[PDB]
Amino acid sequence: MRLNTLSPAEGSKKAGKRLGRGIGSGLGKTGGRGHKGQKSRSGGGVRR
Amino acid sequence: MYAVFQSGGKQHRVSEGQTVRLEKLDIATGETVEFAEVLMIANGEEVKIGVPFVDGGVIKAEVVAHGRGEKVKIVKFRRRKHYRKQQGHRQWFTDVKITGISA
Amino acid sequence: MKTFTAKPETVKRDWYVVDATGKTLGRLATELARRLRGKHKAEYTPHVDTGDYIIVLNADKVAVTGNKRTDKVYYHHTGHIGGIKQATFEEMIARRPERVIEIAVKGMLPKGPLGRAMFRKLKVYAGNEHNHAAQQPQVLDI
Amino acid sequence: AKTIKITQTRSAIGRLPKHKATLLGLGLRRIGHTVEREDTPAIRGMINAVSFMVKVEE
Amino acid sequence: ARVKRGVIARARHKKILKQAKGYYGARSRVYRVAFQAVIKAGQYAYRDRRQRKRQFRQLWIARINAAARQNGISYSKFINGLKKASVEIDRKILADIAVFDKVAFTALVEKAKAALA
RNA sequence: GUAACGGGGCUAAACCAUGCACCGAAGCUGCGGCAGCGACGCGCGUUGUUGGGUAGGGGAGCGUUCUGUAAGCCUG
Ligand SMILES: [Mg+2]
Ligand SMILES: [Mg+2]
Ligand SMILES: [Mg+2]
Ligand SMILES: [Mg+2]
Ligand SMILES: [Mg+2]
Ligand SMILES: [Mg+2]
Ligand SMILES: [Mg+2]
Ligand SMILES: [Mg+2]
Ligand SMILES: [Mg+2]
Ligand SMILES: [Mg+2]
Ligand SMILES: [Mg+2]
Ligand SMILES: [Mg+2]
Ligand SMILES: [Mg+2]
Ligand SMILES: [Mg+2]
Ligand SMILES: [Mg+2]
Ligand SMILES: [Mg+2]
Ligand SMILES: [Mg+2]
Ligand SMILES: [Mg+2]
Ligand SMILES: [Mg+2]
Ligand SMILES: [Mg+2]
Ligand SMILES: [Mg+2]
Ligand SMILES: [Mg+2]
Ligand SMILES: [Mg+2]
Ligand SMILES: [Mg+2]
Ligand SMILES: [Mg+2]
Ligand SMILES: [Mg+2]
Ligand SMILES: [Mg+2]
Ligand SMILES: [Mg+2]
Ligand SMILES: [Mg+2]
Ligand SMILES: [Mg+2]
Ligand SMILES: [Mg+2]
Ligand SMILES: [Mg+2]
Ligand SMILES: [Mg+2]
Ligand SMILES: [Mg+2]
Ligand SMILES: [Mg+2]
Ligand SMILES: [Mg+2]
Ligand SMILES: [Mg+2]
Ligand SMILES: [Mg+2]
Ligand SMILES: [Mg+2]
Repeated sequence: MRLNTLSPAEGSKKAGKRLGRGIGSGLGKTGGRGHKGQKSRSGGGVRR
Repeated sequence: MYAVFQSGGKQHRVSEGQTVRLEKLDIATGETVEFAEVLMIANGEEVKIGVPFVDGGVIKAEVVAHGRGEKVKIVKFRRRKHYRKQQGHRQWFTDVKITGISA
Repeated sequence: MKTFTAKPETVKRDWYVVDATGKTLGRLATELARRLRGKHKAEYTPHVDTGDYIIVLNADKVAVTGNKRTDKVYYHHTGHIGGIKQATFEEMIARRPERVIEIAVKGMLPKGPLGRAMFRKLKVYAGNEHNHAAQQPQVLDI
Repeated sequence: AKTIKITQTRSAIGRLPKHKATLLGLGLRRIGHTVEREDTPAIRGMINAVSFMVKVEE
Repeated sequence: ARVKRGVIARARHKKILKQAKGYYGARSRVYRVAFQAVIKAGQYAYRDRRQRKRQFRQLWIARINAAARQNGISYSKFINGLKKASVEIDRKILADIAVFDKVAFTALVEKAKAALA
């Protein structure tokens, strides 16, 4: 065991989501928000 | 003299001493292959048409090389619909040399 | 091993002479355009001219059926406003009988630089004489 | 039992949803596909339903 | 950790402008126009790998038609008589014999006419 | 500006009935290659089937800057 030989267990470090980085990623353009609503705006939505 | 034989879903007409590029075959790079079926043999006013094969005709060849062809590119586009995709391809082949044909 | 392609520096063309006396206009025209293009040879190549030279004699004895001799009309515009003109089959045989044969043949040929060059091989005369004995034309029974 | 050949000769695009379910119970998948079913009054009943696009060799 | 885009962004533009060599005007000098031109050239190439197989079979048939009528038979009857005689030679090979061996092609026409006898 | 056959032209190259050929698609078949799912048996083989896609959900990756491994390694 050295400082460059230790790895984490498999499944514990899933990567996050990055929005608006091209067509290939699957989350480009609208970023998972749809088209032209109140819920698609910045700081948009309704209370509990 | 030349003959016509079928190999790899296509047809070819060849003469002794030529080199032909075919689809991939599972034979080593120095061995000898025979093509039993022969569609037609023509020898200068002595023509034999098979129905569908010439009775007793054989073509002898020798495997020279294996390789991959040139790379082609596949582009898929759909305007105004937020879609695009690309791919690549190289196709295998086998080269043989005609050594003797005899019926 | 690619397929054969004819080269425009080795093509061999021949000379023919045809008599157009008592022959239907549009059935004689189709055969002429088949041979100006080269469709009758096993070396035919769509981007190469492989046709023959043809001489047409007696262009004012061509025939039509029905009432077409007085009913058929030819139209053209001169490029100035209100410049639509017209003539009938009677009137163009009387005026210029060669134009009838080559208007029909020009419409059965491809449109483009190559179709304009196939048209240079057609020679049409109104009478029974020509002056191409040096080229030694042959007789063709169309 | 007695068995028969069934082949599909036309396309399923644009057909009634109850027609598409008859070809699924018969087993046919594409044009020219052939299957080997047994000859019973229930198999012949659903051959009759799509006979305009099916050929039977007995 | 601040990242500068200069070196990577230059390599990606130089890649597109190399595929646009030989085009007219701004289509080989300007990235915005050249990127559009490269995508269209790839759309056409995919489409024309299909049309190449149509354009050649059309040329083979028109040459077999011309060579068979010099022997006294039309294309549609010449093909029918070869299937009745169990001849498996395809259009590509037939259109090669017609141009390079007039005598072998004649022997095939006589085989077909005896099948329709 | 012909301008209510796409044009040339057609007395059939028009319509009706019957027959045999042929052409014709990225459909089907042939040959070569790639990937997903399920079975049967020991990652492997045999086997059946699937692979157009906007909104959107799921899975696997490339490359850039900085910290350790690094008083190491490459470099006039
Ligand atoms: Mg999406
Ligand atoms: Mg928007
Ligand atoms: Mg989201
Ligand atoms: Mg909406
Ligand atoms: Mg709104
Ligand atoms: Mg919304
Ligand atoms: Mg907003
Ligand atoms: Mg005027
Ligand atoms: Mg007036
Ligand atoms: Mg004109
Ligand atoms: Mg005209
Ligand atoms: Mg056109
Ligand atoms: Mg012309
Ligand atoms: Mg001229
Ligand atoms: Mg429908
Ligand atoms: Mg820095
Ligand atoms: Mg920068
Ligand atoms: Mg880059
Ligand atoms: Mg730059
Ligand atoms: Mg870029
Ligand atoms: Mg410019
Ligand atoms: Mg330039
Ligand atoms: Mg430059
Ligand atoms: Mg730019
Ligand atoms: Mg075709
Ligand atoms: Mg008017
Ligand atoms: Mg039409
Ligand atoms: Mg006109
Ligand atoms: Mg009739
Ligand atoms: Mg008739
Ligand atoms: Mg009729
Ligand atoms: Mg009719
Ligand atoms: Mg009929
Ligand atoms: Mg096809
Ligand atoms: Mg398919
Ligand atoms: Mg296979
Ligand atoms: Mg396969
Ligand atoms: Mg998909
Ligand atoms: Mg250091």
